[PDB]
Amino acid sequence: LMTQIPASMSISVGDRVTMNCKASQNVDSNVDWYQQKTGQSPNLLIYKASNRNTGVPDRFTGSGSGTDFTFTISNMQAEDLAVYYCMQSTSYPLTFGSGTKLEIKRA
Amino acid sequence: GVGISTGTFNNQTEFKFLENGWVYITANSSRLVHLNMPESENYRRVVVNNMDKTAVNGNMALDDIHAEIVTPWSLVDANAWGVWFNPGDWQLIVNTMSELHLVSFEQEIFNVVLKTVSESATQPPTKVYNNDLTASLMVALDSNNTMPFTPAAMRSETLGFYPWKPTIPTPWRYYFQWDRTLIPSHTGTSGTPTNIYHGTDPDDVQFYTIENSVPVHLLRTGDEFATGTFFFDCKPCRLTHTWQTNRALGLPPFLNSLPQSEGDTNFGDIGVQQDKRRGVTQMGNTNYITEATIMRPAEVGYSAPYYSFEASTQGPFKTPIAAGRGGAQTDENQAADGNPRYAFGRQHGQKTTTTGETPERFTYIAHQDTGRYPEGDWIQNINFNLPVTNDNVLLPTDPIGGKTGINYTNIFNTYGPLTALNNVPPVYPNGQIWDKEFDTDLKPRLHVNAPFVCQNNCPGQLFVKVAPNLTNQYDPDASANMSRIVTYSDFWWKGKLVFKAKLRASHTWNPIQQMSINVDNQFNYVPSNIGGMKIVYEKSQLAPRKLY
Amino acid sequence: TIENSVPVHLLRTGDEFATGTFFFDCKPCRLTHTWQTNRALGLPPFLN
Amino acid sequence: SGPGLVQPSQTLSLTCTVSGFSLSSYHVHWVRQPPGKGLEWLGVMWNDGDTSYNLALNSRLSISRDTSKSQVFFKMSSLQTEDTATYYCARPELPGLTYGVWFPYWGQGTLVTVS
Amino acid sequence: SGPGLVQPSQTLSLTCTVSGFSLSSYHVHWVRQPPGKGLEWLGVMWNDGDTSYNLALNSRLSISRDTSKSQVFFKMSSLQTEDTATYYCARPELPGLTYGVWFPYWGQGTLVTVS
Amino acid sequence: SGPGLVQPSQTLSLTCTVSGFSLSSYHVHWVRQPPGKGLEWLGVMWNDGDTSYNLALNSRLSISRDTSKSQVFFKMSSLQTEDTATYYCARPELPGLTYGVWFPYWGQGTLVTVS
Repeated sequence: LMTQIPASMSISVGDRVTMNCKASQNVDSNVDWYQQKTGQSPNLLIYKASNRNTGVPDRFTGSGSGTDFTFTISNMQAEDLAVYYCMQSTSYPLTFGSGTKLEIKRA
Repeated sequence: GVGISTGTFNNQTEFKFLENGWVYITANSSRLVHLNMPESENYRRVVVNNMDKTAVNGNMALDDIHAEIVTPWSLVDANAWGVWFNPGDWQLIVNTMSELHLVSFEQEIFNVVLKTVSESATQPPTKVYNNDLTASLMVALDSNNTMPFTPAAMRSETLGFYPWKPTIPTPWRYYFQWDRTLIPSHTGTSGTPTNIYHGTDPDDVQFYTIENSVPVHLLRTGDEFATGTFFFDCKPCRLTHTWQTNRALGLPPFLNSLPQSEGDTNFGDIGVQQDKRRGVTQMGNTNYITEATIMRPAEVGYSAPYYSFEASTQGPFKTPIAAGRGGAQTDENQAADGNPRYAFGRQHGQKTTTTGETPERFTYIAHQDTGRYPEGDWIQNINFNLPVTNDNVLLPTDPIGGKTGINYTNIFNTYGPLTALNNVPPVYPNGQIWDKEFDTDLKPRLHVNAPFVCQNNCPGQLFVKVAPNLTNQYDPDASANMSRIVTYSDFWWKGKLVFKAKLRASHTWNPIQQMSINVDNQFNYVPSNIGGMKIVYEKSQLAPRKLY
Repeated sequence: TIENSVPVHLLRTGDEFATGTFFFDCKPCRLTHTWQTNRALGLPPFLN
Repeated sequence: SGPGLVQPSQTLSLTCTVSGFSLSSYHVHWVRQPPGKGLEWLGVMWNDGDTSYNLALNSRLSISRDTSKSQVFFKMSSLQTEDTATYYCARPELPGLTYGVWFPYWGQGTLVTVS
Repeated sequence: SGPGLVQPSQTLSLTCTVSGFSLSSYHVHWVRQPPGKGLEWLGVMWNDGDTSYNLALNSRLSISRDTSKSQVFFKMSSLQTEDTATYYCARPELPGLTYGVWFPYWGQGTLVTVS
Repeated sequence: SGPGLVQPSQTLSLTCTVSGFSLSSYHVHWVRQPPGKGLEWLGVMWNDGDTSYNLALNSRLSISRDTSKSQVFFKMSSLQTEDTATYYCARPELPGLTYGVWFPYWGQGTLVTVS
């Protein structure tokens, strides 16, 4: 099914990163991403890649198709932080992946 | 009881004659039936879905989604023309007869047998068979029609032809009520088409279940079952196509000069100019009265929008056509203006030795000539300035909204005041006999399926299922898995049908096309050394007649 | 103008006026809507 | 639901009022951990449904009063918690089959139900 | 409701789901300014009601889907604003007559509807 | 026949006119590679035939118009080529059984059909 890696990312504000995923059964593009937006949470951002809407465009960007997906972050601020989720949508049932964990680099 | 058998076995064609042209064609048939025990048990509702295909852009309909209720029962049914008739017998009907009338129908079932399979394990295994007397068979037949209706061939899973080969009925099923809506799409479409399912309107639900309606005679076997005869109610059908098109309606103009030499490039002359001709007309300004422009008593056929799918509960579906493609020789593919094209297999063609499987397909044209040919149609303004300038008229080459495939002809209709056409010609032997008539009050003027229609009510069908058995275990009203003894049972089947017809008579100077053997099909009729068979299609409406 | 056509009973009041009964001629009407659309006309395909 | 053990009754209710599109039928009770899981997405009763582990059944009328039930008991010895129950509630599935898919918003953060 | 002038249609809807006690019948759409006012507290239709200024009528089914309506048009030239619509929703009145009275909680702060 | 892949339709036609002795029935479409092979020599249809690999069926009327068909699809992934189709056309067999045999002349050199 779906898993979510890399992890342990500490970044400066505004910088980019790549987040990716891998899956078995061929998912077309059903790939989705849920992003707090801390509160009321998780409050999905981009629909199946790619729709930049929700709630205003160009905060992040998704792209790619098929068994893989690459999640991308253009504008990083204190309005987004910590850890996020991915889904696959296929058949029965639904399934979730687990975890990224990106907090602003503080040192 | 067991020491008798009450039935007889008949496939025959007997012509009994009467006075003054009325001839009863009385055909009988019969088949051998083998019937697996249905593996499921409870009534079952299923929804089928395939969407990646409606998902991808384009693909107007390569499929839709339906929901059905699958009973354990199974349907032996008539209503093909390959169940009783022979391409040997079929000849003498279509050459000599100008009309048909339907009369009466009946069935019975006799000399049932029930068998049993006991599968060993430590053995090879070998299949033991011991005839079981006390097991049972269920027969459920309604003449009320209350329980819902289908004929069967929208597919032709119907009984096999020939009467030496067994055949099997098919599991019985019917549509349920859901809702669906589907938005268009094409290759260049961007975004998502928004294809969605839509639950079920609870307001309207039909679970129809025959055990809640109609009796069931039960049979162990010495016994027989016979349905009495339920008549028909119909109007006749003509076997004679009408060649005259809107040209031949009238009296042709009078030649003022007759040509001379034999052999032809020899062309008579209308003899007057175009201006001075005299006659009735309908047109904006006539100094012109042509062979084309002139008043005709009415039209023939109708120009219909072709390949236009109107949306409804099921959304996309095709809008049928009642005419033939006659007059259009350049458009074929399969059934261009529509020419219903049967696809069957393994059972009535694709000669009976065929490795693996693959369907069988032939385009059945019409033999009726009514021209709907869309090419060569256009419109003018009311001024009639001739020769006409490109800006004042239309062509099939002109787009709509900037498209190409569309001409204008995909959006058009007429039908209204003056139109008429002939009832759809019967086809053979993949076609259909009779069809039940719609429940609403406006009663469409025909069907693009069957030749004949019962105006009141048609006879019902014959439903059959093996009777269940248990060894020892059970739970009351349980959808858990109850064990079972795998069995099967065979029963002979007979059928009878009554026709009435009139002999045609010559009044012409010419002979007329008939069906006959030749070398084109030299042997499409004679078996193949392995036992091969085909029964190739045959087009019958062979007889030209006057029209107006 | 009806005064050019049809009679007129006149009434001061104790009096009554009664039209005799004129029948109808009709065809019935169904109270039962038809749900089946062009999908449900036929025998559905067989699931394998 | 609970509290607390081993299988007591009811205590899952929200949200009134205007609980979503009534399509026959809908979600979402949030669902679940949140790290999981879960819950293969309710139908409508005789027979339309349903969820992925037995005795997870759900039932309710989408007319007013717009409500929910039960829910439910079920098997709680795994110490799992979803204590709300707030809506919008995208497309369920069953309806669905876009393909699928997607889930906009949610409401009413942490409610936790004891083991 | 609006926006914006002079009397356009609809746009008052919340809240789904679990909109309160279904007693036949209930409130509360918040109501109103808040400094006022207002609104003499809906019945149920033929004839049970109703509000204090004409064409303020309210109607809805308390079964599921639990919803509301209209509401409504009505006369908006006074530039007044209540744009939500969130519940609990105490005792209406009609039922009531404790005597009266009291109103616990509310939800979903400022929604403002234009003049 | 083809072109080109994987199994498209028709495109085998020659030769008009005077295509040979009409004996019920005859050949020869040349047949084949030429280094092979091939093709166990058509009958007449219901049932008289036929060729040595399935779905190789041939059919045509020996009356006028004297023609041929299909031919046919069939299984072309072996990159084989016979693109004509010209006659005389000796004794087929079926008729034959001289014993056999022999084949005088042919016509219309190389036509090649793509893989």
